[PDB]
Amino acid sequence: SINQKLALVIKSGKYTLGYKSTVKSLRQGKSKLIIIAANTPVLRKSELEYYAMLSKTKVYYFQGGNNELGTAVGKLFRVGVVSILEAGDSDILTTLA
Amino acid sequence: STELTVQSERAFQKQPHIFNNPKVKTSKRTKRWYKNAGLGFKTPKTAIEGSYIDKKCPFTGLVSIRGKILTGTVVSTKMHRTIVIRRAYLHYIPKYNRYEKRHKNVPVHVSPAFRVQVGDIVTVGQCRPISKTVRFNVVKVSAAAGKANKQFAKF
Amino acid sequence: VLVQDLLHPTAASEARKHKLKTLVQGPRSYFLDVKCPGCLNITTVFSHAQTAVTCESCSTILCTPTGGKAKLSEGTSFRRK
Amino acid sequence: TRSSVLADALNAINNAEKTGKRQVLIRPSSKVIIKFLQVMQKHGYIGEFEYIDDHRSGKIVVQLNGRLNKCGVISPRFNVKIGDIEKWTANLLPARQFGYVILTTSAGIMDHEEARRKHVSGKILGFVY
Amino acid sequence: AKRTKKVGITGKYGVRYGSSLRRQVKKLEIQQHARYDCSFCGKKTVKRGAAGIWTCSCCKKTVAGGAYTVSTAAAATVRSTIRRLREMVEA
Amino acid sequence: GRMHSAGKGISSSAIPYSRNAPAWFKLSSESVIEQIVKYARKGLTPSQIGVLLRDAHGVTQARVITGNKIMRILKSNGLAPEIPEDLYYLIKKAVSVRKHLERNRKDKDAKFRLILIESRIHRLARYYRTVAVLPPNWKYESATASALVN
Amino acid sequence: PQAKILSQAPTELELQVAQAFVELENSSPELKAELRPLQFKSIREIDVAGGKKALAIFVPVPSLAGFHKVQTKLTRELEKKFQDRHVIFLAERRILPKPSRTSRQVQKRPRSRTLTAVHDKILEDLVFPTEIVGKRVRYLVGGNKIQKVLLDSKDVQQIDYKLESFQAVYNKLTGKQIVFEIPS
Amino acid sequence: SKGNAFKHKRALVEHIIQAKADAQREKALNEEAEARRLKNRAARDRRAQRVAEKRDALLKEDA
Repeated sequence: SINQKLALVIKSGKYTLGYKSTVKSLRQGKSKLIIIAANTPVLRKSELEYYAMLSKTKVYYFQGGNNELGTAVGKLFRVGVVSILEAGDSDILTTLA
Repeated sequence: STELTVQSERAFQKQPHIFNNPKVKTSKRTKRWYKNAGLGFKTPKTAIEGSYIDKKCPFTGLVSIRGKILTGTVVSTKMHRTIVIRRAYLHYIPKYNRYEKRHKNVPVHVSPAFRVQVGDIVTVGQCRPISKTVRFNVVKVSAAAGKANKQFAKF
Repeated sequence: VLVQDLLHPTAASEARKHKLKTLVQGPRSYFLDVKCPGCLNITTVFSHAQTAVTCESCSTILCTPTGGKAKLSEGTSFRRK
Repeated sequence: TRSSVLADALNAINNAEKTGKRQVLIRPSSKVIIKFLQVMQKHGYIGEFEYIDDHRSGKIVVQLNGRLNKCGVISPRFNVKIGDIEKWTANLLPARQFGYVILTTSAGIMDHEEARRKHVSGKILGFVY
Repeated sequence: AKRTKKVGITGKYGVRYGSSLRRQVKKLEIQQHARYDCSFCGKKTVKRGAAGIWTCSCCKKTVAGGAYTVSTAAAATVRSTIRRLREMVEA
Repeated sequence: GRMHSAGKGISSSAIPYSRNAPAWFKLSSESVIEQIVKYARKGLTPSQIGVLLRDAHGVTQARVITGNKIMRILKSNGLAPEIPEDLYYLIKKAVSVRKHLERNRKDKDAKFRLILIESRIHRLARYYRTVAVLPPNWKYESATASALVN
Repeated sequence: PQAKILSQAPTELELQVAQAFVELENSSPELKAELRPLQFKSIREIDVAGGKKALAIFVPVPSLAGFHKVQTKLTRELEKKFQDRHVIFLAERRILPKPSRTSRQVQKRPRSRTLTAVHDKILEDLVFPTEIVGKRVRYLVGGNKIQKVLLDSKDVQQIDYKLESFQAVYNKLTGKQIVFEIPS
Repeated sequence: SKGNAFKHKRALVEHIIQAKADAQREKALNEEAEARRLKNRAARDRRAQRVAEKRDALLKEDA
């Protein structure tokens, strides 16, 4: 039950999208939630686990590949990882999920 | 009319028997002869100032609307200065006492002052044969909304 | 009997027949003024909850919806408003 | 669906009248049937009928006094010219002296003898007798 | 435009070889040249390199699949049944 | 009834005759549009919000209390959804049915079912095309419609 | 101040009621922001069937809901100082003719200004506190027509001694017969 | 251009100049439309908060 609240982030909250933008948004420390697809290369997600651990920020594993994630974020292209800079009326940050 | 670069074709497209003179410069310097079609059909302002020729228009051309006046809807907007209207109507079959939706696609030469688009109810008038199949003229466009002004794509 | 006062049938008839086949399709459901000992705010709850109910002031569960009228929680004090 | 509320009205009355019921109920209670009922009401064919105005077009109840014998609708509503109104009645009326055919008209809704008298025609709504 | 009705890819074989032989090769030659989604990069870029070799054009991966598909049905059931045996032994 | 089924059910809501709010309502019209805004800002369906207006609140209906319907007031409030909820949830249903198809290709029962969703969409899309709720000359391409329904 | 609460300079004849509101000035909680802001338009007087008069004051309904809040309080105090009369509050509402096929087109006529809807709200104005549970109509055998009106038992106390006046004013205003009947 | 319907350059340029000509027109209509959305309505809607409590309501009837 995750896909319903991503539209809340895509419209209310502020996101950044893709790997390079995410790691920049982790380096700046602003990001608190990163959703990593399952199709993404395990090495790229492995060091995103590391960057997430360095920033002490929530990491969520999407239950599908980048195709599901790209549709879930609402964009007809594909997205490896999506970062949640700030979440509005969405509760994904405050919930354990 | 004035726009669309009417003076661009092979020949000199101006109203016959009009007097032009470069010696005397007058208030408007262009003479255009339009006549009201009559029977209550108003002369459009785009024709008062018109520079279109349309020698077969009732207003600026040399024809005359003498006969029937009909109505219909625009269905054929793929054609310059000529229109075909789908005039739906009914016919009474005697034996069964019931009615039957008929229609004919009559073509009419729109005077370029008027604007037509699909869905706009329009009026036409019989005159001398304009083309072989165009034997009417779009004397008045009674499309205050045309069933489409408030339904088009808006921004 | 073909001679019946459908205009003003007895109170037995209305509660017997279906709502939509009554003379006027009046709702038979209602809203309930309900309180909990752990809150200081009133809460109006529809008869058939249709979804979970929680007091704004204190986080709580009031009546879990079912197909019909919801089974209210154990320590729930209900009244018809 | 209910292609004609007038048709289902006159259908319902005949069904209950044949049963002999003293009261019949009609839905969804438009005015054309209400105007139709008035025409019977002035002609004694029908009794006191109570209109119930619920906020969804409501319904009616008609305390028919078991007086008429057959009221029906001509669907669809064929047009008619005054020269041919008598032609229609012969095929629908049990007798000339009694029984009426209802004509909707821009003048109003009336039975044929008055429509003939006031000399205006229209489309046929139904027949009563 | 619409160039052929039913020969499709096999119209290169001319009128020869019969219609049934062209029909069997038709339904596999389509699968042969059809481009497939990579299970690793997610782009519909997997092409058949050789008989049973499926090189994803990007991310330069290659998967040993069927000779005319990225993964045969008779092997998809292999993967499914391997899971349960691994699943039951461990848990 | 039952557009594409043999059912005959008539289970539905029958709202009261009375056109005014009950006596025990203690919210002004300006005090219920605030629950409208802060529930719509969360993106809940106009049907979905009214359920909680009914359940967690004393709001029976927008029309019985306010002067406009829920979907009417959202237009002035500036939270009009991209597409009407009927197409939105039907198409969202359509994508899910299709999403089941490309893997379980031998579901002819669900395959036939899809046409009932598609046909329901197209006739309904015709209505919104007539009244021009959606932009005219619109299509349900059935492939990239997911951009319209996330 | 007589005209400024009358909403119009005319007419000097019916100022006997306007002056009665402006003379309760020792009502500071009730005088301010709820009595001055009310500007009724016109007053009508009709002889009830009982030989007495009921005055039909017309309120322009810009804030009748606000006037409804103090309607219960104001009706009692108005009747006492203006005894042997019945007070009624009406929301005067524009009524436009139904356009004819020979008539020139005009702007659209909304459903509030329709003839049937004003009479719907006339019943609400006529009977403010008691919400009407339902309606009945009886089409008489002689061509007559009646509209029997149902009422709820709650807060009928402010109206049950004014039911006969309700019938008379509607007949005089509309030429239509109605009778009020309450179940239980 | 990758498909047909452009026989040559000047045939293309005619389509482009036509494409520019109308394209300029709908946004010109859009800008005129938006002008109406902020000229005939935006200020005249505020007329109810500046004069409605000014004329024939509070000045003449305040004595």
